[PDB]
Amino acid sequence: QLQLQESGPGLVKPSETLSLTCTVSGASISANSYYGVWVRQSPGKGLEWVGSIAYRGNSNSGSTYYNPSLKSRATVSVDSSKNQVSLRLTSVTAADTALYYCARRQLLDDGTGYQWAAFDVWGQGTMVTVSSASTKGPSVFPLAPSSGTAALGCLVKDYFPEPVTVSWNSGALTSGVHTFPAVLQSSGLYSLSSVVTVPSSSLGTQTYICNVNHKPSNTKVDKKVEPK
Amino acid sequence: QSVLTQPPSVSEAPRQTVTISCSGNSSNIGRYPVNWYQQLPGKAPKLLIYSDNLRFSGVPDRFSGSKSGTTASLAIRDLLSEDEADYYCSTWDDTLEGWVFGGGTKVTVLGQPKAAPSVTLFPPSSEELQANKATLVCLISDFYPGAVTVAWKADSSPVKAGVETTTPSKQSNNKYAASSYLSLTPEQWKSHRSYSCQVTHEGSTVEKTVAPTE
Amino acid sequence: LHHDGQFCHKPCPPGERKARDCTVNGDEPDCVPCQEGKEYTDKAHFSSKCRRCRLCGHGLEVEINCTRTQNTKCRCC
Ligand SMILES: *[C@@H]1O[C@H](CO[C@@H]2O[C@@H](C)[C@@H](O)[C@@H](O)[C@@H]2O)[C@@H](O[C@@H]2O[C@H](CO)[C@@H](O)[C@H](O)[C@H]2NC(C)=O)[C@H](O)[C@H]1NC(C)=O
Repeated sequence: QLQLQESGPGLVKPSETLSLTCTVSGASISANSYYGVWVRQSPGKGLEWVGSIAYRGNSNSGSTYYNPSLKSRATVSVDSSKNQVSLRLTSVTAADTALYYCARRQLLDDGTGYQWAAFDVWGQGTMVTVSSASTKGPSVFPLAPSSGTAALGCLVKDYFPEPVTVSWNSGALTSGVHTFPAVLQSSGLYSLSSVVTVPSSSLGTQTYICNVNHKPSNTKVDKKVEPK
Repeated sequence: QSVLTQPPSVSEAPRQTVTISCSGNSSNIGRYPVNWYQQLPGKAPKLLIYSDNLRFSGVPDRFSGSKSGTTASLAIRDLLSEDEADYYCSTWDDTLEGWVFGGGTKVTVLGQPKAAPSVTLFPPSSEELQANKATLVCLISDFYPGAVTVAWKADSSPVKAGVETTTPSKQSNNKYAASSYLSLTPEQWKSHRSYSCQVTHEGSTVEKTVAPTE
Repeated sequence: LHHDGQFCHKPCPPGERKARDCTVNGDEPDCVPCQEGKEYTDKAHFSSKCRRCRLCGHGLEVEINCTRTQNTKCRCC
């Protein structure tokens, strides 16, 4: 009944050192031997093995082994009094932003006297964001319709933190509106767009205004969007 | 990309069968057994198949795995809705000498017909250019399954630097939306005849193109 | 502590085995080949032992000699 739980600072600044811990319960890692690993997952992306420790409680020591792509920035260690495994990662950048999982490597039997390694128990993972972004209001730009229907919108660029809200004509225009979730750039700044599809004919007659509100920066912008 | 190649998306109707390939070479799958992990939405990975073809603890019979040559395969028969998840193959690579993972495969259990994305590409606004910046905005909506690949081109050359692309997010109609941004300087924007956003969905690529001189 | 490879970080490919038990503090052993015609491993693993080749007599005879990666196949019950 082994269980694992990661914990970390949630946020870290570029160049700083990231420290994480993995608490083991339901068994002692120092009772005989424990092989632990860290594996991370950038949001929306796949899994990458970070490194390993093969630990022996007897001599209170372990040997480590790391993914070479980490360029020796990662170190893994054990604190047996706390039944804990740790990850330390130096000189972080945006590339190190990810969910970080700890897991156990177990040699599993195939029923013929043979064994193969797999990560048979995983933690729930802890999210880590590498950012030095501070509060910042967005720049709002009009996205003019293309020279039956036409799409127009507003670009809401480079803001922090979430969230931003958008409406059109103060909430009078609702159908055909599509406000997209924000992208989070490597700068640590977010951007999003809102687009509305209207009849091409309405372009001359009708007025179109997007209302952007970013509370955390205390900025609020109403942008009129015109053909070009 | 990963040294192990998996399709980003496979799908079928409930009760049908899907097969997920995971291909490599002699340095990895050719010499070493393959493990598969299932990652349910919002959850951590869990061990599903190990040592090529063995079901891990409590895993139901409709999951199976096998390996041949340098390809490992995960089959899911009698698909249930709850099988909608990301699946990752995993093995040792003895050239890199480390554990490697495939890029992952999203399995969608189709609850409605497939739908091609609607793509809209906006060039930089004259306002933004005056602020000495230039953002190209590629908006992608109403697609299903919710998986796309986005690539940008300057003229006909690939562009990677300055590109940011969201993960697909579910719309209220249960189709999906995504966006991609190419952030350039005004000078870079004017250096090419055109820029294109290319969107691949279920093996088919459409493209939208904008030009500075227009 | 044992031959199973609980302290080995790296596996050995078919036809091979760890030269000796991995220890928590020694350099990880290299992989060495099974004894051709006597022992074999048909699958990658982390241990320092190969498998013994099969035998055949009991109404059975050899059909293909054991190789470093493939057990001896027998034949006629
Ligand atoms: C084993 O495969 C990898 C690359 O994976 C891919 O699949 C291969 C089978 C092949 O189709 C490639 O086109 C694919 O990229 C090889 O690793 C790459 O090696 C090159 C040069 O040596 C290196 O620059 C790349 O970064 C590696 N790719 C990755 C993704 O790491 C490897 O060379 C192949 N091995 C053999 C022995 O052929």
